[PDB]
This record gives sequence, C-alpha cells and structure tokens, in this order.
Amino acid sequence: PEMVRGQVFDVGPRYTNLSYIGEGAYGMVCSAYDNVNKVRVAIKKISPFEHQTYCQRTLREIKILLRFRHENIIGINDIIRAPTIEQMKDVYIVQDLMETDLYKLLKTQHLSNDHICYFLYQILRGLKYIHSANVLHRDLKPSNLLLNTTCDLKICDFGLARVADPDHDHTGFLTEYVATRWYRAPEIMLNSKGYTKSIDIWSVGCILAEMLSNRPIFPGKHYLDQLNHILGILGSPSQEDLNCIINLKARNYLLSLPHKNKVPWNRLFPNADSKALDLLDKMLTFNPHKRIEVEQALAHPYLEQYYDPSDEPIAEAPFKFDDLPKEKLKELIFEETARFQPG
Ligand SMILES: Cc1onc(-c2ccccc2)c1-c1ccnc(N[C@H]2CC[C@H](O)CC2)n1
Repeated sequence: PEMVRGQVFDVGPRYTNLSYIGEGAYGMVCSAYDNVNKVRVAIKKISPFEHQTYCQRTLREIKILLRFRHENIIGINDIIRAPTIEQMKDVYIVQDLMETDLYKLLKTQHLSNDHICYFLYQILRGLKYIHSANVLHRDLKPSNLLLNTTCDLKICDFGLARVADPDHDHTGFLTEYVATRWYRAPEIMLNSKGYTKSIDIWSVGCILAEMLSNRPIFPGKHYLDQLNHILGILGSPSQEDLNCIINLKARNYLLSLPHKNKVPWNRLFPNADSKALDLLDKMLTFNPHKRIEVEQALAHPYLEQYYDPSDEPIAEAPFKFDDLPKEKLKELIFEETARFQPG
C-alpha cells in the first residue's frame, strides 16, 4: 500500500505520485495523479466507523454529493474502499483537484469588483440548486468554496448539511451549535436550530463582506461575542424585529443591551460597488423572515451581467433521508459506495 507521513493511503494503482495537502475532519488529504483520466485529483481519507456521528456526517455528505450534479457544486469522481464490509476500515473520496479555496485566496489577494461579482454569482447559483433540493448547506464559509485556475467556483463539504425543516426550527436562548462561529446568523444564538434556508443566506452575506475587505466582518471570539459583533454593525433590532422573537429569554437579552446605532455599509466598505452593498444589506438582515431568498439575490441589479434563470438549474428531485447505530450506518456507507467498485 502507498504510504504518506508513515500512514496508509492505498488508493490502489489507479492513483499514483501522492503529495500531502492537509488534515480533514476524518483523516488526511492528498493530491494524486489519475492514470485513467490523465490529470491530478484531490483525495480525502475518511476513517469514521468507530463513531455514530462521524458515520452520519459521512453518509449524509456521500448521499448528497452523489445525487447532486451542478457546475458550482463539487462532484465525487470516485470512492475507494475494500471489497468487503469486514475488510473496510477507511473510505477514500476522489474529487477534481482545485487550485485553491476562497480562504487562502482572501489572505493574500485583493479581489477586483469583477472577481467579487463573479464569485458571488457562482455561490448563489450553486446555493439555488442546493435549496431547490430542500437541502441546507449550514457551513458556508470561504474554505468551503474551491476555485480552479480560471476562477470556476465549487461549493464543497456537506458534512453539516440537513434537509430543510422550518416547522421545527425553534429552540431556547443560548442553544449550542456546530457550524463555524463567524458565519452564524444572529437567530442561532437566540431561538433557531438552523433548519431554515435563511441560515445559508446569512453566511453568504458574511462571505460577500469578507470578499470586499479581505477580513471576516463578524470575528466573534466565543458563542455570545458573535451576536455582539453582529449588533455592533446592524445596530439594535427594531421593535418589529423583537416582536417576531416569542422566546422571552432571547427577547429580554436583546432588550437588556444599550442602544447601538447602525454602521453605514459605505462607511465599512468605502471602495465597494453601491449595488454590492445594497445586496449585502438584504443578505445581512437581522430578521430571518425579511432576509432575501437565494432566487431574489440572483435577480438583484448587482448580478445583472450574469443573471439568467434558464441557466440556473434546480434539482430534479428534492432530498429525503440520527438514531441508527454505527454498525447499520457502516453498511449504508458500504451500499452507497458500491457503484464505484470495478464489477
Ligand atoms: C482542501 C480539501 O480538503 N478536503 C478536500 C477533499 C474532500 C473530499 C475529497 C477530496 C478532497 C479538499 C480538496 C478538494 C478538491 N481540491 C482541493 N484543492 C486544495 C486547494 C489548494 C490547496 O489548499 C490544497 C488542495 N482540495
């Protein structure tokens, strides 16, 4: 078997000349040469069979990424595993090798308005498809946006993705959450489980603001600091916006805070396109019900050069799928990856 950093990475004879990339949630990431398609590819090693939550996250993502087919969503080219469930300890997912992620690009490169406009268009075009499938990504951030050498953008990592459930979105004040803190909508800290489409639009708003200044707009250092970052710019919520929050603990926490004024967008971003800031305002709307939807964001004048709804496909079939033990999930993972076996 092929070794990387003294660890097994046996991607068989199809994939050769491995180079270390980094560490994923369930294992190592390497680049390799695909001897069949004659190109270098990205491969991720996943060892999730000892825990139920890691099995659920792996199965969910494989299921979603195998059903989805969209230019702005990363596809799964191949899945490498042992021929039997007994011999299967690891899972290798193969994807097109992308040049960079928006995270690494934002650390050293100034984005022109043209690049910002084109990246946002592709994010929302990919998101329109995801949402039409009744799926929420729930972890949209710059490192989950991959780019090739010609700036083609692809949404990746559906490890925290759920089927949309707006009727069971309510929860109490200060409910724990799993998604990356800086891209969390204000309602997460107040009364929401992140089961509504409006949660992804907030994250896209945060990405748009990050693209305009190369810095995360709300870098909260801890759970409650994140809300205080959001309120420091949006300002105190209106009486109407507070009235919409029925949870007393959440409403009274907001009421206990001193008045904060709204920071004008053109003050935070003085070189930004005015149409870009008008769309940013609609994505970074405090009230989830008034926050713009993915299709209305695509129709916004800022994205006029690209908007073409007949060229913005929707999923053919929306999704439907944790209490299952790791043993039953391993078998479901085995079954879900069977199509990639030589026979
Ligand atoms: C980063 C990353 O983290 N995990 C993966 C991965 C996930 C599933 C399957 C294969 C790779 C990737 C991935 C997927 C596709 N292309 C790339 N390209 C990156 C971007 C350039 C470098 O930062 C490292 C390689 N990575």
